[PDB]
Amino acid sequence: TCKNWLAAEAALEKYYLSIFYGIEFVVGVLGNTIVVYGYIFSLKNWNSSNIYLFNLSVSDLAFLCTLPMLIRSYANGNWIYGDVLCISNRYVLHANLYTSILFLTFISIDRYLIIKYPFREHLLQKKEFAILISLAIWVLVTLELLPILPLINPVIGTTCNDFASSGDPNYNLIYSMCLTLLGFLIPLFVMCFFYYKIALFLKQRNRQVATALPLEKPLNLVIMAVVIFSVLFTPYHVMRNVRIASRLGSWKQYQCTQVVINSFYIVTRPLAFLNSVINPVFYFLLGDHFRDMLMNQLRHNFKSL
Amino acid sequence: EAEQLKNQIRDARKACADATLSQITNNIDPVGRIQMRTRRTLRGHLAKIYAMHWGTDSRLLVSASQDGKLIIWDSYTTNKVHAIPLRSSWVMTCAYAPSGNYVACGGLDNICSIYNLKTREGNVRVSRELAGHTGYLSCCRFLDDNQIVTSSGDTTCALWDIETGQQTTTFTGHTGDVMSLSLAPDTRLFVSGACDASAKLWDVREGMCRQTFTGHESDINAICFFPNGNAFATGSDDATCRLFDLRADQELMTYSHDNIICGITSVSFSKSGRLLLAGYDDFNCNVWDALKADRAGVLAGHDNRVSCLGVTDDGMAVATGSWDSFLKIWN
Amino acid sequence: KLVEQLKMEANIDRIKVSKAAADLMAYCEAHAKEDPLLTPVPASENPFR
Amino acid sequence: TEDQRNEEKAQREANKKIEKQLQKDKQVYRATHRLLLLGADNSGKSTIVKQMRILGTSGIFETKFQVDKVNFHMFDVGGQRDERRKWIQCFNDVTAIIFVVDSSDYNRLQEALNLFKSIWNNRWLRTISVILFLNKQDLLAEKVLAGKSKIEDYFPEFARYTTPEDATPEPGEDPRVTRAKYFIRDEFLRISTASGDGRHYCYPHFTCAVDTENARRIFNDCKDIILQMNLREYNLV
Repeated sequence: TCKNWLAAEAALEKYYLSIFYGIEFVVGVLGNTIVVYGYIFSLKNWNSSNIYLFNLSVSDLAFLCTLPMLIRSYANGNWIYGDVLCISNRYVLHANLYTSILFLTFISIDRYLIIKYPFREHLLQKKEFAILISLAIWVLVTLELLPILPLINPVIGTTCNDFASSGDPNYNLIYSMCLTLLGFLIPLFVMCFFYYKIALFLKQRNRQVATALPLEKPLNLVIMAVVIFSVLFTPYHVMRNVRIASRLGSWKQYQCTQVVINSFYIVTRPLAFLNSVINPVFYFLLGDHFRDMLMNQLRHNFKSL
Repeated sequence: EAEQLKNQIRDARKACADATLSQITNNIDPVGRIQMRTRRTLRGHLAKIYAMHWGTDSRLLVSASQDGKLIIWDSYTTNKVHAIPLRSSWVMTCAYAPSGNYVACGGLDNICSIYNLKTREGNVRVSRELAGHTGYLSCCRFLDDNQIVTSSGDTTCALWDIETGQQTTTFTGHTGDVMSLSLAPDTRLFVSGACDASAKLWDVREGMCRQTFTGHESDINAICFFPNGNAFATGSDDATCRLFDLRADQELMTYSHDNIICGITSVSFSKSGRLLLAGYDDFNCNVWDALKADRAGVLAGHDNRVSCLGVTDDGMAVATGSWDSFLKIWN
Repeated sequence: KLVEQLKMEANIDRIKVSKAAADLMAYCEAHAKEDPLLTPVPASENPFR
Repeated sequence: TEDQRNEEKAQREANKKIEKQLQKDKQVYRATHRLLLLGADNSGKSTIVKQMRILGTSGIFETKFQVDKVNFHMFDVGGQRDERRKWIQCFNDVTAIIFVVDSSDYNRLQEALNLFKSIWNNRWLRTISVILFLNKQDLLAEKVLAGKSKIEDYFPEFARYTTPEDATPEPGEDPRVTRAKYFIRDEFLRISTASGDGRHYCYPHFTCAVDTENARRIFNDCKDIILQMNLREYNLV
């Protein structure tokens, strides 16, 4: 069965990643393009929340744009775009992933502020503060991912493999855990706490104001917003560290168990990459107003052309 | 008593009617599709625009918006020459004096504020504050620097006198609110359209109605005057435009389409009078062949309903202000 | 009342509808070239271009 | 090379100054919340208007009252004629319509429920919430408590009506009054609930002749009315 698991992992990496990355790349580019089109050529009344949403869409688009090299390399089984391009593409992929996570966190923090300060008077809802925080997010993630470069830096053709299987297992983990803490856990904890506050605020508002306004839909969306984020990232992050730990020399060994670990991590990556495709739908197109704006601006383009 | 007079008037109109304008307009070729383009976009109003007017020089234009702002644009350069802040934010009309020195504006205040532009102080101030209407003031039109006709929502119009500052004559007879009016080219008479589905012609000098036209089925939101002054056109909430003639005493033409079920908001004529440009609640304006009633183009491009429309006195351009507050100029 | 106004309204020198329509035709075709919107003027002397 | 250029530069300078002034005024316009105060003359609309005046000359009587660092601009339109279908279009962008209705005079009430019905289903107000003030409750309470309040005749359904469970009456009011005052409130709410696809809501409030909380009630409702607007804009809906 050990060879069976080896064949399973090989076929998985060969086909499943390529196909899934193709789907996520075709849905996501389209959706994020609709979002950026509606944000640039429409909706002139920009504000903090619009800044965060546009930044999330741009980060997701840059995340998708970095897939094609991975798709073709996993399909053919041999990366052939040199060493520099691999490092750049993988680093920017990981950086855009974590910037997307942080922008989801800050979208939650601005959905809580607007619910608690509807008049936009807390001074954190100012557009200038939103721009400053967005730049801080970008630069902070760029700094966070710098220690990845020694890990992905291949040694000689191109020996450029994934983030989990490259570099010193003991350094590829000390960091993969730190990047999970500062990258996914902390943003997840703050996002959960602030969406918990929103749920309580909506419940209190429903109980206080009883003028036939259950507001069940908003409560579900904030519950679903964190549920999909946690369920699509937790399997990847939690499994990733296990894969890197599976390369630790402290216990190591157990070749068959390592194959199982690699395959179970290999399946979890495209799951985390799904957020970059769902976010355009969940945050922009699933709701009204923006969709109406896109339709109206989509009718204007047809008349013009 | 009145039914006999109404029957006599109807019979006289029928006797004077032999062939419809549509019937005899078959011998003239159509204007054809008109690809009018936006030459300027005069954005700068904070809220929805509710009225605008062109200067006699055809370069300046004053536009009023519900944010309490009355902006005078230089249409050629797009620069704003003045931004008068109104005392009442709910302005429903504006007017540019034929000499270009004064600018009037009405609204829900029931008061017509006359501002002086060419002022020695260099800053525009309320030259006069004409009061006396018991309802919202829905249209203003200057006859000269010393006269102004204001039609209000109390079912009356009034010819004022800025120098002395009170009513000079009052035009009564309308049953509903008098939405809009238009002065004849000679400024010797003017037609006012009201919400009782009737447009009445008044002699400014005599101060009495001369003849009424009741071809509409709903309120008359807009009304203009054919360039020669012998006919006028009206737009109503029933999405129909109606061209009446003063001498024929009756409607000459009806412009409408099966695909429009939304009322008019503003009508105007081109320099020759061959085209009738009408603004609609459907977020777009339509150009009609005044003689054939054919949609010779559509000036779409407003994100909200068109609330005011006006052709330059020289006929070069067509300004159109809509509730989206951008006031596009077409040509 | 309305009777007095209608009495003087009726005393109007009405004319045939056909004559009025023909007069509108005459005016429209007597100023056809003097209409920058009916016949688009060239951009050379157009003030907006 | 100077005749037309100095004038152009002056025009551009004036344009930029006016644009700066308009940008400065835009913040104030967006911050201020516009209100519309409708209600019959027999209602206490004027008294409420003055009560916030403490904290327009002809036609429309504006009212600047400010609470919690946000300023509200109410517009009592009592100076217009009886009919309103035309100038109501002006207030298509008003944040909330304040509707003061005299809960005391029943004979003049079935018309206030019908001025409300037209307002609620109006073409240009099908996106504006209505803050409903059931004014003059003290008069109603003393009128029902004193008898001769045959509200059943005007509304036969009142006989087959019982106080809703979710009511929150004060401890020391006649239970009959509680059923009488909540009966009127429900009639307006039925009109509001019978139409509107959740795009505008009604906020029924009970007020006496003198109450400093009316400004607070409007602030709370305007806070909740724009909260719904913010949720829709943020795609939470």
